[PDB]
Amino acid sequence: AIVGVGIDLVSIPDFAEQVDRPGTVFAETFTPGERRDAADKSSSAARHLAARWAAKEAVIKAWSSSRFSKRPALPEGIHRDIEVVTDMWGRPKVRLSGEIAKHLEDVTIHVSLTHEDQTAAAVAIIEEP
Amino acid sequence: AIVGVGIDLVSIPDFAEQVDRPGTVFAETFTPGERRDAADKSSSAARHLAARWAAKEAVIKAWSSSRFSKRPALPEGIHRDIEVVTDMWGRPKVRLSGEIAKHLEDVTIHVSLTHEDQTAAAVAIIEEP
Amino acid sequence: AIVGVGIDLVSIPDFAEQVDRPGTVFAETFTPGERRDAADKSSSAARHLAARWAAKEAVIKAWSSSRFSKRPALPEGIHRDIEVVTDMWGRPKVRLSGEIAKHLEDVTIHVSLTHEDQTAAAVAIIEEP
Repeated sequence: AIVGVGIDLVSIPDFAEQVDRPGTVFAETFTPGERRDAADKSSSAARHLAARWAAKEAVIKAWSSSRFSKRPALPEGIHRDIEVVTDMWGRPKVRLSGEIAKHLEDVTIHVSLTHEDQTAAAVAIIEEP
Repeated sequence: AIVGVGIDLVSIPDFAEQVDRPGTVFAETFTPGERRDAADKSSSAARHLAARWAAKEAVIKAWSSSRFSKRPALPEGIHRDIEVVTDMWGRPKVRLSGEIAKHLEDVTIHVSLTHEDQTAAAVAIIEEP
Repeated sequence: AIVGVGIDLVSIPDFAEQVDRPGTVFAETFTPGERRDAADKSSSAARHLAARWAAKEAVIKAWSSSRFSKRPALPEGIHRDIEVVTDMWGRPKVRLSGEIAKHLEDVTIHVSLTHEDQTAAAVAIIEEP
């Protein structure tokens, strides 16, 4: 059945203002070059990276809502252990590593992302047989 | 399987303008003090109450889309019988009462909420084994 | 289990600017009269048609994410074969035809739509026993 659900809305202008400020979470998510590019709120980079961020946040929220989260505070490494990339067609793919990959070996994570104008959004559904 | 699905988008400024106007639905949802606070569109209260409203609306829409809804018009008491609160971590919890609680005793309601800038959103999925 | 998931966000002003430009996809979706009406971004027609579009796009994205999509590029006819209408209560209904109807005879498509201010959104979940 369904294990967790998450939805996330991201302001593309707010994201652009934050994404290239030094810090481990964003450095663990995007490259310095990606972050420089996305700091321009009018850019394709800003729009597309904002949707990837929305997707990652939606997955983490779905995980935080699930039985797999034992404490209110997110576990160390979760932003390294959960990544959402897009193929050359814009379609999202979830990649897990570390402890998250270990614990979620037997669940599926569905994700969809979207954006328009100044807003990006994503939904994630974690599910098991 | 899935029983119903709902998504809701809420304008935080529009919400702030409506939330403190006298009426049973909002009075059944939030306290007078909460509604006064949220009438200021720039306030944290407005943003957070708007997301709770989006969540409640998303649950009601999921319910209205389901076999549990017998008529087009919502049943008396549904805004009293369905509430969405957040714990001190911002995580949503669904509380049912009245006839709704009775009829939905054997289904699960998943909900997620989010907000940024002038927009709040939520998704709800009702599901049964 | 879940077969595919899609979320779509639509700018109502951008939609209004595009919807009445001649082209097969929109002509296969809405009538000339509907499209003329919706070209006025301030109109009820624009808001409601934008949400129907968001819903159709969300279904197509859920389909594109599923095993039913064999190639990256959408198949011929998919915009004719997938339609989302609303009843007189604003509630969405999915209608399939052509090859899509044939291949999806044994799956369910859940859809929800919403709008406020300048934004419409929808989510779709395809599911099978």
